Amino acid sequence: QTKILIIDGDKDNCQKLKGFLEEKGISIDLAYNCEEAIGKIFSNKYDLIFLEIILSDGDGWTLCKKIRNVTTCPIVYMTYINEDQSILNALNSGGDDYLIKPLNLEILYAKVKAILRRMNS
Repeated sequence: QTKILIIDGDKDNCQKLKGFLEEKGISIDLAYNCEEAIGKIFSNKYDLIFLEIILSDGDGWTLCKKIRNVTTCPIVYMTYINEDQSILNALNSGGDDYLIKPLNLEILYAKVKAILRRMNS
């Protein structure tokens, strides 16, 4: 069973995001900040990780680099920040894709499927 981790301080997003992917057969873990995230990372293996840029205890660029010290699992940023410099940074820190909020759950799940497809097939 696919397992995805969502790292966001916005619990409303975490909740909608969880419920929706949970409906697609995916088991979902949450994390409201870096610290909480590293724990989940040390404790589980994920197929995909959604990561916000701004967190109450650090940023997504740094956390990305840190996650890569443990896993090369696909990482997808979620954020209202839509600027070229932020994206080039997210992608170079070990990131794969970068989605803009408010998230379009449909295109999201298409990406999710495209990524696992590649990952498995």
